[PDB]
This record gives sequence, structure tokens and C-alpha cells, in this order.
Amino acid sequence: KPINVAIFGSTGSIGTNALNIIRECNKIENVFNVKALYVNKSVNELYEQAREFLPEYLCIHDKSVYEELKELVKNIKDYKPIILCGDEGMKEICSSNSIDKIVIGIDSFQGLYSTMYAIMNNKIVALANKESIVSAGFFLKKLLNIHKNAKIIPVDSEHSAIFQCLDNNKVLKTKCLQDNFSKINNINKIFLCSSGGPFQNLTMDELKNVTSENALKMGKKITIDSATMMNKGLEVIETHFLFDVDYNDIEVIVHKECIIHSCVEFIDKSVISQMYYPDMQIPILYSLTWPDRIKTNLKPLDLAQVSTLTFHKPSLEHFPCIKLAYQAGIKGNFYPTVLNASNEIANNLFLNNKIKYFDISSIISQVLESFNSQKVSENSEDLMKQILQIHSWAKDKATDIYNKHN
Amino acid sequence: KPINVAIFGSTGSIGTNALNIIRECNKIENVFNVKALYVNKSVNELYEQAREFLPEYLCIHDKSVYEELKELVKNIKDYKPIILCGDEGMKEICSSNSIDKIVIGIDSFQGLYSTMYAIMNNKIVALANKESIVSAGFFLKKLLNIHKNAKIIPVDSEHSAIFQCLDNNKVLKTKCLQDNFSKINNINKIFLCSSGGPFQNLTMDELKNVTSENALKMGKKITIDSATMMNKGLEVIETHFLFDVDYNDIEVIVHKECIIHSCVEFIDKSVISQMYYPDMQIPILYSLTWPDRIKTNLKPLDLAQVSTLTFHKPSLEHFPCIKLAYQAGIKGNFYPTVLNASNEIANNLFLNNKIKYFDISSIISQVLESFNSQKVSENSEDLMKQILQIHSWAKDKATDIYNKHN
Ligand SMILES: NC(=O)C1=CN([C@@H]2O[C@H](COP(=O)(O)OP(=O)(O)OC[C@H]3O[C@@H](n4cnc5c(N)ncnc54)[C@H](OP(=O)(O)O)[C@@H]3O)[C@@H](O)[C@H]2O)C=CC1
Ligand SMILES: NC(=O)C1=CN([C@@H]2O[C@H](COP(=O)(O)OP(=O)(O)OC[C@H]3O[C@@H](n4cnc5c(N)ncnc54)[C@H](OP(=O)(O)O)[C@@H]3O)[C@@H](O)[C@H]2O)C=CC1
Ligand SMILES: O=C(CC[C@@H](c1ccccc1)P(=O)(O)O)N(O)CCCCc1ccccc1
Ligand SMILES: O=C(CC[C@@H](c1ccccc1)P(=O)(O)O)N(O)CCCCc1ccccc1
Ligand SMILES: [Ca+2]
Ligand SMILES: [Ca+2]
Ligand SMILES: [Ca+2]
Ligand SMILES: [Mn+2]
Ligand SMILES: [Mn+2]
Repeated sequence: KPINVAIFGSTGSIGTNALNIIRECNKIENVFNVKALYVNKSVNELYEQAREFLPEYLCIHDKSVYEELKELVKNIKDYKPIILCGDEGMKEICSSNSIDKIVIGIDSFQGLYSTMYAIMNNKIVALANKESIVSAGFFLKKLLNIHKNAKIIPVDSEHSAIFQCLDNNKVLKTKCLQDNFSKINNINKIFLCSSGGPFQNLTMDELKNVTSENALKMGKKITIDSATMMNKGLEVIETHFLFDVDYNDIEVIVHKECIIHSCVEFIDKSVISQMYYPDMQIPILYSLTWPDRIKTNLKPLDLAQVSTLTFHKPSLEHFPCIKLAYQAGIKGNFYPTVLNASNEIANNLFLNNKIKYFDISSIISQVLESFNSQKVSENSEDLMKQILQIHSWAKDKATDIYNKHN
Repeated sequence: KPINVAIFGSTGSIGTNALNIIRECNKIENVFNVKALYVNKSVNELYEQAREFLPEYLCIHDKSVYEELKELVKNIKDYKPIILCGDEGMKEICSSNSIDKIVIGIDSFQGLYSTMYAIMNNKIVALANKESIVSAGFFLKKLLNIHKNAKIIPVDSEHSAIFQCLDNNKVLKTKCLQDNFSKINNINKIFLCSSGGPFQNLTMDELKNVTSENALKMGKKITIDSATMMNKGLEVIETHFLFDVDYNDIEVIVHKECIIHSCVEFIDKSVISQMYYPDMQIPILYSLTWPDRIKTNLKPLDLAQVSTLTFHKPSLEHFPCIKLAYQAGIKGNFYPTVLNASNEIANNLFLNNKIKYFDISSIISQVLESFNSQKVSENSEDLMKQILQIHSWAKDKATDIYNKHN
């Protein structure tokens, strides 16, 4: 049985790493059928991928470049795809009975929409977009309880590492984002590793004046998130939701070599970790082969050559985004939504030289303080409406706080 | 529901660590039932253990301290144990329907005899004794093919580590020492971690001069073997047999902080590792709970405090015992039997200040070169007698070489 996969956001970083490892793995033996590709706007790139991979379905979000895609594709001999457009095309792909697994490599809040529909169709969802879990974790949980045969399999590297450390006999008794996942897998505690980002050695005074150029010189948004360690704060909430680990049992550790990707402490106090070169091919591949593994031709890890690994605790004073993520997660309710939203705005303000480093945490903290816990709707549709309303409110609030001071 | 366990070698390092962790696990709930304790002659220590754990059976190998044991144990009120001695006693305990799991913490080739009988009675054998696997790997594989419900669960720290790094969903479909274990578990290669012992950074001139005093100041035997890295050599052969990993796929790494206990590379090139403070309580406990894990109160690993982990290749010029073990393993047949036996002798000679460090590998090498391959008996009982004959031959040959140069 080949593995029938759709790639959503095929032309981006995650998407192109997915097709890479699929390509290489297929050269060893033909295991993967790429059944569908979906992008926003990159019509020429999508064309090139369709030419190589010959998928049954092509979809582009933006209506404006639909006709252009149809024209380009006719150049391809012996190939009659179903060529689609927009949300409707995304839903048609998700409901195909010939597709088993969907890689969600669509960034930002937009990525939740396809994630939702992939679950609704009881697919395996290889989810890279941590913001969907941070903004909508409780909703995704409820949804995964309606759609019992759907599964989220984590792609974010640290989360993939945690998942790889587990015994699948116990994993198969539950699934990601389920209450009691950690209890069933006998997990006590998580070490969430971090690169620490480019500002890891700067003083408070140096940080006061750092700029986005300093942080940038991956995509801009996750790069800024890595500089402030808000990425890791988002990943702490992601860990809580994915594995049902309490916040007091998630420890961020700075591992600048980026060889140990994260570690899992069980109840006996034994720790199991996943290691490799920094790499998104293995996380992606595992999400598509779980619960099995297949041969690759990747470079073997040469531990003697690596020689030295280092670990240290991040300073919360230098990286206050971490503290804010814990605070929001511990509060629960819609605070993680608010955190994610306000960080989207502040990240962009910093990227564009409108605010300073410590203003990022300042704005986020102020939005969080202004929010009030809301009765969580038991209706799935109403709940999604609440998440959207709170998201838009928090972004607006972030922007207001910025413009007040400015 | 209690797990019924026998501790063979109850008064030694492994045996005392086993009872220490069982004690802690039995504080509130009756998790384990200590059914039997077996020792060589340490009759007063056994007495004290009998008072604590009140096993159904006590057994002493040395019949000359039997009456002293019967004397000591009558002081314990409303306790009527079955007190047995020697090989007969051992076999009656292994035969009991009241015993599920046996921890083998008997040292040297002597530990093979209870290992074999434990397998012949379809028990779970929690095996610390590596010499039995090196000396009789092929024989134990054959025995485990006959005795279908018997299992060897490793307790040696690195081998427990490897075993934990595997996915139990795959492990559960095979068992250690079974052909095709590595295929079923998708294992590509093993990183077999070592402390490197006390002599790891000596120059060749310095190493010429080392004495047993230097190496000593666990059993004394294993302690000298750690110094010469013959322990690791034996462990390579143990790896090969337990996990069906080819010798070219076992890599010794020196990791002096002893936090990472060993690592498995899978066929996708993902590596999984097991880490903890140097410790034998986790390996022993896991051998008795596998495929589950239970709660301990061990000190949690503080990776930030450890701060630094290092890795390098051992020098084979400095640690020639490693090379000899690989050579012996790869030759197969009874060469591992001869390696282990000649080492028993050479280890003891160095321990007692009779030979120099490089004479250890010299003696072992000469015995290996002297040995001629033998047709492997096809029946169990003859194959065992052949192992014993060769083992005795190689010890005598070692002593003869020593006597001649001396
Ligand atoms: N990059 C990495 O290594 C890691 C990323 N992640 C997460 O992965 C997610 C994806 O990130 P990354 O690859 O970096 O992002 P990119 O910006 O590189 O790629 C996003 C992709 O989504 C497509 N897309 C955007 N909007 C739509 C839409 N409405 N419909 C369909 N396709 C759409 C884009 O199409 P187009 O080409 O037309 O613009 C593009 O192919 C993020 O949430 C990130 O946090 C997680 C861990 C590490
Ligand atoms: N110590 C450790 O941490 C490690 C040990 N191992 C392996 O575990 C095994 C045991 O090692 P260790 O505990 O250090 O050894 P010890 O020397 O500390 O203990 C030996 C135990 O075996 C008993 N014994 C010896 N001969 C017999 C016999 N004929 N019948 C019954 N009991 C007998 C001894 O009894 P008595 O007290 O009566 O002499 C004692 O209880 C070895 O094969 C070693 O390589 C593996 C990894 C690490
Ligand atoms: O979250 C992420 C990115 C952010 C984290 C990071 C950054 C660099 C390395 C490891 C971790 P952070 O700890 O700084 O927050 N992943 O999960 C990325 C992993 C590998 C990215 C990769 C890039 C280039 C080449 C191959 C791999
Ligand atoms: O084979 C062994 C002993 C020899 C190996 C060793 C020695 C020290 C630590 C790690 C490894 P070696 O690599 O030098 O051959 N184990 O598996 C021991 C494991 C740890 C147990 C423990 C022992 C002493 C004190 C507290 C803990
Ligand atoms: Ca006597
Ligand atoms: Ca495992
Ligand atoms: Ca091989
Ligand atoms: Mn990540
Ligand atoms: Mn060992």
C-alpha cells in the first residue's frame, strides 16, 4: 500500500522539505504517492512541482492565478489533473478517499482552516503550524473527539522529537491532543530544547537597542520569534496541548548545538531523547511513516565529530516572552489565543523597526492584562467564532497599545 | 497482580540495587513479591535480607555454610522458609510456578548455569551477567527458540538503554537474541557508550605502568575490565547477540560524563538515546516492569546543571582489548567463549599484581590465536558440554602462558 499524501503549502519551507524527503525516499523504493499540492499564489513554482510529481489534484488559493495555472499545466504531456481553486478546492481535496495524510505547511492563523477540514475528513494531519494549536487547542481537542479516526502527528521539530521517544504500543491507546496522553504514556516531564536564537549572549542594555536586522542577519516571522524566544513560549503551549503535559513539567533548556531535539522524562525518571543534525526532513518523514520508519540516505550522525553538547537555563529577564507564554498557558481559557494574536502584531512591529525589543513583551503583557476569561462555548461552531473574535480583538488591542504610546 | 521475583546473587552489587528499588516500589502497594534469594556463601548478609523480605525460598550455593544459615534464620519468628542449597536448590527455584521473573546478578561464567535453567522454565530473565551472553550467545539463542515463553530482558546499563530506546510496539513482536530483531526494530546502528575508565587519558608510556591499585582507588572484576575497556569489548559482543546487530554496526563512544547511556540509530538515521545519572536502579526496575514503567522517587536529571556532554572515539592502541573482542565476535564459533575465559584469567592476574597492563591483551590474544574452530554441536546438552570444555581449556591455556613467560 503506497502512502497517499497531500502537501498543503507545497512551495514554502516545510512544503519543499516534505517533497525533498519524499523525492529521495522514493529513489530508494516507491513508497509515496503525492496526490495533491496546494499553494496560495506561487503558480510558477506549483507548475514545476506538478511537472515532477504529477499529482491527481492541484489547488491554488488565489482566484487571480487560477486560469494561468490551467494554461501552464497543459504543457505537461500525458497529464490530466483536477485543477481547483480556493477554500472549495481545499475542501474537495480533504474529502478525497484516495488521500490518507495531509502535511499542513501553511503558516500563521490561516493554517488552522485547512487543519480543521483535514480533521473533519478523518485524515492523518502532519501539522507543522504551531499557531493553530496555540490559538485553537481546546477546539482542536473537541474536534478530534468528534472525528475519532483523525489524528494530528507533530512536525514541529521538538514535538516530533518527543513523539519519536514514545512507545507506540502506548501511543496507539490514545492520540495527540487527547486528555491523559501523558498519563497513558507514563510521561513525567519534558525538556524542550531551544537553539536560543541570535541574542542568547547579549546583556540587558544590548537587548534594549537590538534591531530586527540584528535578529535576521528561516522565514522572518519565526526568526524574530526565535530571537525573542517567543517561539519557544509558543512551543511550551504546543507541548501542553499535544501531549497533555502540565506547564510545571515543561522545562525550556538552551542547547546551542541543536543536536538533541528534545527529551522526555518518564515516571521512573528515565529520560529518552531524539538526536540528529538540525533537520526538518526527519520530523516531516516521521509524520508520514508513523508508526513505522523507512530507510533514508541521510548523513549518519557522527557523535565523535560533534564532540561537545551544552545545556543551560534561559534567562527570563532577557527573554520575558517565555514567562508570558507560561502565564498565558497556565491561565488557560482563551489566553493562548490572545498571546498568539498580540505576538503576531508585536513581531511585525519589531520586524518593521516600529518598536524596540522590550516593547514586544510590554505590548503582549498589556493585551493579556486587558483580556477577561470568557465562557467557553460547548457548540463547536460557536467556539470557532469565539476564537476568531478573540484573535481579531487581541490584534486590534495590540495595535491600539502601540499607537497610544506612539 | 504482584510481580513474583527471584534475585539470584542477592548479596552482590546488582542484587543489593535490585532489592533497594523493590523496597521503594513496595512502600504503599504490593508491586513485587520477593519469592527467592540465592547467594554463594554470604550467609549473614542473606540472613538480614531474609528478615526484611521474608522470601518463600532461600538458597546458598556453598553447602558448607548451610547449617549456619539454618541457625541464623530460626531467630526470625513465624517464618518457615524453604532453605535449599547448590545446583539442586537453584533448579527447584527456577521450576517453581510461583516465580515469574528472575534477576541474574551472579558474576562470571558461573551465571550461565542459572540463566540456562531460568530459560528452560519459561521465565523472564532479567540478565545483568554479560559473560553468559558472550560465552554462550548462540546456545542461549537456541534455548530461547525452544522455550518460547522465556525472555532475556537486559540489565547491563548500555543494553537497558538500547532496549528502552526501541519502540515497544516493535519489541513486543520479537524478543532479545531472536534472529531478525534488528530488522523488526528498524535498527541501523548502535552507539555503545562507555565511561572510558580511569586510564582513558594516559599516554602509552604512562599506561605501560598502571597497576590494579591505580584502577581500583561494582565488583572488582568489572572494575578492572572497565580500566582495560575489555568490559566494553564484552559489551560489543553482548550487543551483537541481544539485538542481532552486525559488528560493523556497533560503534564504541567514550562519554566520560556518563549521562547518555547508549543510542540507537534507526534506518531513517534518526537517533534515540537514553539518559540519566549513572545508576543501576532504573535498568533493574525496567527489566522487571517492561513493557510498563512505574513511578520512582529518584533524583530528576538536571541537564542544565550537568551543562556539558562530550564524546570521542577510544584509541585501540591504548585499549587493545576492544580490538580483540571485535575480532573474536566477528570470527564467531567459540572465539567469544575463549575471549571471556582468557580474560577471566588475565583480569585476575593483573588484579593480583602478577602481570602488567599490556600483558592482559597479550595473554588473551595468544589464547585466541591458539584456539582452533570446532564444529558446533547440534543438540543442546552436547553444545553446553562443549562450551564448558572450551571455557576450561582457555582458562588453562591463559594460566600456562603466564606460567611460561613467568
Ligand atoms: N520552517 C520551519 O522549519 C518550521 C516551521 N514551522 C511552522 O510551519 C508553518 C509553515 O511554515 P514555513 O514553511 O516556514 O512557512 P512558509 O511561509 O515558507 O510557507 C507557507 C506556505 O503556505 C502557503 N499558503 C499560505 N496561505 C495559503 C492559503 N490560504 N492557502 C494555501 N496555501 C497557503 C504558501 O503558498 P505561496 O508559495 O503561494 O506563498 C506557502 O507554500 C508555520 O506555522 C511555522 O511555525 C514549524 C517548525 C519549523
Ligand atoms: N555491578 C554493576 O553495576 C554491574 C554488573 N554487571 C554484571 O552483573 C554481574 C554481577 O555483577 P556484580 O553484582 O558486580 O557482582 P558481585 O561480585 O558484586 O556480586 C556477586 C553475587 O553473585 C553471588 N554468587 C556468586 N557465585 C554464586 C553461585 N555459584 N551461586 C549463587 N550466587 C552466587 C554472590 O554471592 P556471595 O555474596 O555469596 O559471594 C553475590 O550475591 C556480573 O556478571 C557483572 O558483569 C553488569 C553491569 C553493571
Ligand atoms: O522551531 C523551529 C525553529 C526555531 C528553533 C530552532 C532554531 C534553530 C535550530 C533548532 C531550533 P528555536 O529554539 O530558536 O526557537 N524548529 O522546530 C526548527 C528546527 C530546525 C530548523 C532548521 C533550519 C535550517 C536548517 C535545518 C533546520
Ligand atoms: O558496565 C557497566 C560498568 C562499567 C562501565 C561504566 C562505568 C561507570 C559508569 C558508566 C559505565 P564502562 O563504560 O567503564 O565499561 N555499567 O553498565 C555500569 C553502569 C553505571 C552504573 C554505576 C556504576 C558505579 C557507580 C554508579 C553507577
Ligand atoms: Ca559450616
Ligand atoms: Ca522505548
Ligand atoms: Ca548494516
Ligand atoms: Mn520548533
Ligand atoms: Mn555496562
